[PDB]
Amino acid sequence: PQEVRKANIIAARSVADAIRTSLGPKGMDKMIKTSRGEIIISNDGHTILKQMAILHPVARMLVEVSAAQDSEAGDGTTSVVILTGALLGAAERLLNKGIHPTIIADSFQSAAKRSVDILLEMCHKVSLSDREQLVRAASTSLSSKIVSQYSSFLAPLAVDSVLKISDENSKNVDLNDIRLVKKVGGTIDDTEMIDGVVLTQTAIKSAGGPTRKEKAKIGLIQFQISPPKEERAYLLNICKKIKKAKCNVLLIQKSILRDAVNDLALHFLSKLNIMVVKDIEREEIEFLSKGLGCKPIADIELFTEDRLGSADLVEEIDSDGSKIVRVTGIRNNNARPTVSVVIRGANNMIIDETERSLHDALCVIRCLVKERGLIAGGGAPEIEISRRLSKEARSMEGVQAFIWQEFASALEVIPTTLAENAGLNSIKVVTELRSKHENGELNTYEEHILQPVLVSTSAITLASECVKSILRIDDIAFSR
Amino acid sequence: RLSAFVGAIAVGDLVKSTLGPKGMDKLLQSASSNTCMVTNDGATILKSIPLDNPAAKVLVNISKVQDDEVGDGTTSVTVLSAELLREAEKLIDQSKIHPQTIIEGYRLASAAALDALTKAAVDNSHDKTMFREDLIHIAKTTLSSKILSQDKDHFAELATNAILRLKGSTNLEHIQIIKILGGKLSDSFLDEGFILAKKFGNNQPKRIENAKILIANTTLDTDKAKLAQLEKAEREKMKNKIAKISKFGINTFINRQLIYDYPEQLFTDLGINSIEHADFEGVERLALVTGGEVVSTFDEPSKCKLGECDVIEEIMLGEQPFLKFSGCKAGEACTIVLRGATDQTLDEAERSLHDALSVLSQTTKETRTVLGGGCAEMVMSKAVDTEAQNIDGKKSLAVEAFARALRQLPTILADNAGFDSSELVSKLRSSIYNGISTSGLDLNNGTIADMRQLGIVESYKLKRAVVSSASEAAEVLLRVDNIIRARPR
Amino acid sequence: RLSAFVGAIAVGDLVKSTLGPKGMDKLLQSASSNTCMVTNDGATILKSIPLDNPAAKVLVNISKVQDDEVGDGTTSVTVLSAELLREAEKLIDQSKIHPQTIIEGYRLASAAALDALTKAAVDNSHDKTMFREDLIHIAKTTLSSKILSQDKDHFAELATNAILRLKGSTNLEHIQIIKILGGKLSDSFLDEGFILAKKFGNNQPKRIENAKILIANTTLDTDKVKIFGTKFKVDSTAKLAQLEKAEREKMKNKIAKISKFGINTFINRQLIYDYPEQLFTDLGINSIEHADFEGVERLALVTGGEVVSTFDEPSKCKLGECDVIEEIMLGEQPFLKFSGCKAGEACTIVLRGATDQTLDEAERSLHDALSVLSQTTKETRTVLGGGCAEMVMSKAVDTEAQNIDGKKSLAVEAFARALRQLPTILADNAGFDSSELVSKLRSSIYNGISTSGLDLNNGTIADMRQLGIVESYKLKRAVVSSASEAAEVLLRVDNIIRARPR
Amino acid sequence: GLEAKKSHILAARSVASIIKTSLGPRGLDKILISPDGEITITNDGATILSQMELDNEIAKLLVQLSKSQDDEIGDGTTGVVVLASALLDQALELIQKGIHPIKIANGFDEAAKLAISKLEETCDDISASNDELFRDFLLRAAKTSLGSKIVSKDHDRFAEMAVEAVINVMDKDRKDVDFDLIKMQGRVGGSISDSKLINGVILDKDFSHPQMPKCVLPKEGSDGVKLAILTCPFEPPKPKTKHKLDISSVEEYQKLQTYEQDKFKEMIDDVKKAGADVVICQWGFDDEANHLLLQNDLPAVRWVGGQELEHIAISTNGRIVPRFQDLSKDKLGTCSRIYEQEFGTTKDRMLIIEQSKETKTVTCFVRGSNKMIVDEAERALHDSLCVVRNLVKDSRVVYGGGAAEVTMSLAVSEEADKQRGIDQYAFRGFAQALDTIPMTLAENSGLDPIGTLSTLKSKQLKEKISNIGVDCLGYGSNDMKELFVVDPFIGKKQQILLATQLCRMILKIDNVIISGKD
Repeated sequence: PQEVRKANIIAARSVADAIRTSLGPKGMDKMIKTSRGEIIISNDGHTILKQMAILHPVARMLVEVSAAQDSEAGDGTTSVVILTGALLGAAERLLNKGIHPTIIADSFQSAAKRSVDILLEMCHKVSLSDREQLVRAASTSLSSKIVSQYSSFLAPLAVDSVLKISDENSKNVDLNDIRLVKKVGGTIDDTEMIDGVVLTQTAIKSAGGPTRKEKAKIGLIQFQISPPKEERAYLLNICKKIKKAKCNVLLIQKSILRDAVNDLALHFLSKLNIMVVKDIEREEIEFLSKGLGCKPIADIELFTEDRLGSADLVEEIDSDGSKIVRVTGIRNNNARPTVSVVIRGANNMIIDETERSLHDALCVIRCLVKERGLIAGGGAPEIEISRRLSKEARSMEGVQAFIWQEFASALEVIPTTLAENAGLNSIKVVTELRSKHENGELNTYEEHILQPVLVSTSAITLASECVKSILRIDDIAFSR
Repeated sequence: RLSAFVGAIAVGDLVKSTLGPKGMDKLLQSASSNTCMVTNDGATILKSIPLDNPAAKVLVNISKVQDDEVGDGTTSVTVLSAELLREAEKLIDQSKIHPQTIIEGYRLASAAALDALTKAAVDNSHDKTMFREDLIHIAKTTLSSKILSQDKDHFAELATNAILRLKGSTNLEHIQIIKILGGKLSDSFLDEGFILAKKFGNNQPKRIENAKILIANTTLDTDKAKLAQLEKAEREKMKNKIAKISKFGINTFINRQLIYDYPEQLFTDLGINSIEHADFEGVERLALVTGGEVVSTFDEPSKCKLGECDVIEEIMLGEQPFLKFSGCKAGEACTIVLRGATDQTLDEAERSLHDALSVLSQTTKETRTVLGGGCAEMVMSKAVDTEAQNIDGKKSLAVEAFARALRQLPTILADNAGFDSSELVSKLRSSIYNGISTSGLDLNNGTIADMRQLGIVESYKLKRAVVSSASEAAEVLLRVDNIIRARPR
Repeated sequence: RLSAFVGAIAVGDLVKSTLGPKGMDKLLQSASSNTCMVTNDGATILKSIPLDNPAAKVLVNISKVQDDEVGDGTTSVTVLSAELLREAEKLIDQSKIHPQTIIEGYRLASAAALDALTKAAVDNSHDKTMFREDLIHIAKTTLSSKILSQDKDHFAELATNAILRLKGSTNLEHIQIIKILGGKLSDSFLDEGFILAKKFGNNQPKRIENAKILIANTTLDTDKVKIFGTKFKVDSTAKLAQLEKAEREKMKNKIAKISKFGINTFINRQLIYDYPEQLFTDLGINSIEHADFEGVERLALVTGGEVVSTFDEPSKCKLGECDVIEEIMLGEQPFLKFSGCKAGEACTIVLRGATDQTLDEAERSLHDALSVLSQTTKETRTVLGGGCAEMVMSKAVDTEAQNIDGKKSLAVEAFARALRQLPTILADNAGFDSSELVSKLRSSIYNGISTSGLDLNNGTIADMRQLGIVESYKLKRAVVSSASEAAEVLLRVDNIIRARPR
Repeated sequence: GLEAKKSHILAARSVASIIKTSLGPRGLDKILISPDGEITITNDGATILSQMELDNEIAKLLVQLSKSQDDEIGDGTTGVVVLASALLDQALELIQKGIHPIKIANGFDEAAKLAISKLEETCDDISASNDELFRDFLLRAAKTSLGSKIVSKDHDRFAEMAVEAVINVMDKDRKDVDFDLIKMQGRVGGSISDSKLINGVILDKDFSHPQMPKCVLPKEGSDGVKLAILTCPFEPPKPKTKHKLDISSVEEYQKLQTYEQDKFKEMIDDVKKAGADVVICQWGFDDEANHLLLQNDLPAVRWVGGQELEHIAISTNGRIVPRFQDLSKDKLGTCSRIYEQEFGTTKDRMLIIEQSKETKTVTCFVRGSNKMIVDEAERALHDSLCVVRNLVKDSRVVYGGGAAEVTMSLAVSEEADKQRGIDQYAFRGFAQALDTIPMTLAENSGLDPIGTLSTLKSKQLKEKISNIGVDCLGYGSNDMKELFVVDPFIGKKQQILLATQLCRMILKIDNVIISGKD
């Protein structure tokens, strides 16, 4: 049965072989040829595993580890794959010594749990009340992007949006609270933070559309305005039930089957000055039902006043072909800290990479909200944990004592790979950092390089069950 | 003869690593490769994997009936059934003993194993508080080998306190399993108010007092300018049925099928809750909890029993409306709501909890328990060798081989945990041999400690079905000397 | 390890059918195909068959030591050593047991096997007639597996009464084996008269009274004392005859010194020259020729003679005597039966076979049977054999297995099953069912009341004492010992390195 | 290039893996087939490396390791190769990391001298203070090395033979022990418990006449016992190849009869001139020589080996005299008593030449019941003579058997972080290389080598740094300090020295050129 486990380790270590070359901004790119013939290149570790089209199922688990790494911490998807391959490489020599993989899996349980308590000892607790610490953390984290000049002004704007979800008492902090919407026109330095929900769609372009309303009600309506399948009388009766409830703003779900709202019904609502926003995606339905606290309405008989929302002012602002529609003045008890950020830019390639650059900035701040405190990166926490476990290995007993020594040696791949990808000598840099490690602990602080704790915390947690679930598979049989 | 032995061992070799909490998980893959899943359940692995050996399908079909009777220990039955047939190879090649004599030898050997658990069964009727701790130890053994083993320490009192609130028939229809995404597994709570996630009505009060629950099955949709006379005629015909419902004096109405707007609108002015989309499983649960009846005759009120509930409250949890009843009749039933991380974890926890509560349901009628953790198989192993004093010539090696097959379960269990199966099992027999039988195999520290202090016990009825069904299933496959397959169509 | 374990089993599987009276004979054939001989001897099969396995050569040299002490039971030692190695494959591979633990397991198991035979050993000092019957039953088990089993009922009192006539050291030099063609095997008899296969003198009287046996070693061909260093140089044939007369001239003075001893019988190791052989007749001296080293040692244990290397004086020497020397004619060859010796401790057994091939198998059969009976004089305790001995020792193995460590538990328990492998093969060679028959005995021997044992004749369970099947205590303690040490040598070798041959 | 540092390490581990299971008291034996057909069985690595014949120069370095280790010490010859194999395995992993071979060699050299200073502080003294305390620990020290041989049966009685033999050949002031002073001797037959120690040379000889006296009397208070060693027999001279002397007439026939008759007493009278009792010669004697020496109580021995004559001349202060005219009273042997003592029922009937005063050499006496038992008992006692030689030379001793390798490995890992150099990687590899010995021994005892290594490390921290016994010796429990198990310090110091220096020379060879044979 070891032939299956031995093949699973070799196939998994072969994955991280090319990942170690792409680690860091100075890393080496990897070539990937899709089955369709498209040639793509990039240094992103998560992109490599997505287009790799892995066959063997055990190696496919590394994709789920990188997916959960970005879904929570948002950074370190390349390093978590290398850390997993290090534990698998050390586990190969464990089988040659007569150690059963169950003891290997049970030893990683106490190794991962004790590593968290040790990680909290070296961590320096910070406070969310200090804005200067959050701005410099997000600004210097954008040094991996093409434009450094426009990355400085976006740091304080991203911190002020988190201050609403930054309240002391909290449980679930999700990035969906801040909706990033990109628009054509303007520059990067011009950004406005809206206090209410903002959609991606414009307003009625035909004649008669008010496009602006004060003291309006907004609610989700899943219905569709179409002739019955005399035609204007059926479309008017639908509009008469809405006029009785005094609903100023209507929302129609996007449906590719038939037309959303007929042009004859748009002219009928133009006299009543009722704004209608069509082409509503399913992703925006769950976003409006939370902040506004409204309810989806499937049919016309389900439309009532109690299921609608409240909005103080609804207007359409057009700046350089923008025509963006914003909503303010919710004034609802069910309202939550929902933040809307408008992204502006000239070229299409600008608002694309710039928006994706802001997601990584919000992930780093999200790490500090869930777990407070920060630690200077660059291999400092990896060497600190590896040295302390060397002394604790002498205090253990049994077969595990040999595993504690091999577990600490597996953490040395992180400082070694960073030294190799940067062109510096592997042995010369690693021995030099460990030399001064007897006195200095975390000393990278002057270079403003700070790695959040959740990245180092999730890297140990995800790799604990990953490596565990691998060795626990003693065979693979075809089942259909 | 070779195809039946190898075919049975190949089935046992698949689940041999899934036995015990320290066991290993088997991975499966289909042609699409996107359906691959990781589960240690023997019922999922055996049913999914196709086999070309018809003799191997007999052991799988027998395990299907055994899985529905208990739900726990199905893997141990499949392995034990393979150990009897695996040891039969030495009973033939180097022995040359008649197979039916070996079959008759298992019957005499199984009788000694049943009497061993009977003499070792110890139950305490007095001090029911101490009996609650016994159910806690049994619940920890059922949650083993499954993803719930993380929080099982907190889940021990969850399943224990739930069964103690029944006090009645062993039927499991009084317990409903609800799985909602979000939150840690330890956040699950126990509620006896019959939580229901199906919302009824458009505009209805979230709280109502002095409500009477009644079950009814009828079609309110269809019967059986010109269309206006037919639609109004159906409302007048169904109006007499609603008048009979108003004579029931009930403040709550439940229909199995859908409900038209006109009979639902009349329920609002009368203060009656209109409940729809009740499946067949919900009707059987509401009958044994709320004390309802089908009520198939509307021709006159007071032909059926009426239910009562103090408060019907609606709560919002997990981004979905829920129904929490309060102050019902015969509230002995309970509902367990588990909070998982993902849908993949929910599928493994559901069946694991359903099989765990199935064993605890039999613990109410059966108070006798035995010591687990490898100690049960060691006690029965000596009782087989004790009866070997009086035995026939050809039945001597057949009965003796049954005692060594009982020690194969802790041997494989020690191999799955990574410990030494030769050192631990051998030293365990020496202490149990003469006097003072307490300690058993421990899968944590690696030594032999007391199973009573660690809280590892097993039910008498659960362990009896393992030794019984496996001994009977092994005699069927060994008895068959020929396989005849017809032309497949 | 794969070649040593499997290679040792293949060696034991060849001689496994030669154990027991119901066993089978193994046939061997060489390249010339004319040397084929059917024999049940385990020592002949192992030594003749060449083997390239270095581990198999270890049991060959060990079997030579076991054959020198007793000469029987050598097959059971090889089979028992092979069963321990066959079960060791299951103890190593699937049982997770270190090989050194298996070696230490046999050490603790060997102590329990010796203690079982000690408590079961019962001897009777009083009523020596009952002790004579025990020697009869032991001789029946030694003569088993051989053609002599036909007349073994008559041969039972032949070997029993022969040992009782020794009364002295256990050395086998007292009993001499003589084999003459013709007559049935039942015609053999016991004779203490020291039958000799060689005659004496050219023409001399057969019956001799008041003879004095004197053992002497001298060269009678060209006998000269301190005359060496000179040759015969002659220029003619007539001159050579003058120097040849000095041979008898110096011999006449040599015979005169020997004739002063006053002996009626002379014994020499070498041949005798023509003239003194005729001169001894006139002097009454009877010279004996063709006396080997074995014949001289047998005479020193009866009359007490000496080499007598000093002929220079009749005194300072020891001489023997005998009352009557009678010469008889049997099997067309002169024989010499002595009579009237002084406390004769020597016996002579003359076996009469049909062919030379039958006599070849009877030689080692009688020699190995009398070697075991000779050791029974020092140790009178006997045990019950016939499969019952190995069954009683199996209980003592499981008795000490109650309190034992983890790694040594399965190693000692495997030794208990190996003890039952010996009667298992015995039941297969007899034609019975080893499964059912042996299992019926273990049920009775399990708790108390151990008397009866396996019977290979009627097919039922009968008492070994009533059937007359017993074994010596000294023979079984040597088998359990040597076989245990023989298995440990092969378990201590995990690798073999052979040097480059020249 | 790359293939240089690969095949050399792989071939060294394959050859050394044979003697890994043979190192210990429980170590497995081997079968060494001689080219003549004789099969030898021994667990010692010194004989294995000498028996193995191969053309690979990598494994020949391990053979030369035990060559100088046997003559200098003769104890750790089996373990010095296994210890050197551990340094090659740890160095192979360092090569893949990019570490130069000299950096690995310099790392083992600095770690070797550092481990000696830590071990030198923990040694204890035995011969100090009471001198009787030395022989107390020395008596039980030889019993440890005899547990892996058949000698372990009677080893309690056999432990007194090696102790009393070194005392007679060594002085407290000189402290000199030579293996040539102790002659190896063994005999087949009888029982092993009858083996004793003789204060002088003891051979196995048989008299030509049965009536010769088995004991030599002092003959009214003479000076010692005079023994003459000559290369020519006393008898009329005769050729040893062919004689063929033809006599033409009776004249020369009667002359040679009178001449040779008178030469009988003339050759015997030469013994009375020197006044010697026992006469040892290379060639036999005539019948008259046995009769004349019988009445004078002068025993003679024939067919004596040439090598055995040198040992007699050293102990008895004798000389080799070529002829009978060169004899004198100063060349005769000197000994107190010569007698023939019978041992059991054996017909050998050897002779015992005693001394009763302290000499510079002794001769051991060993008996056995079988051939292989004699050869095993001689080699078992040969290593015991090497242990007692190192204990008397250096009073400072340290414990062994797997306890010292664990203690010495802990001091290296602590000082590795203080160096802050490149050799720090080689320091941790050197610490793990020392941990290979207790793991290798644990594999022969049937225990987990990983669990046993962790057990020895945990018990030496919270208790004390003193050595703790190992179950590999088959005793009741650990802590050999109570069982008086002592190993020499100079033997362990030279074992870790040559093993470390050999690993350096392997890395210093980057090319191996193997040509044909002539």
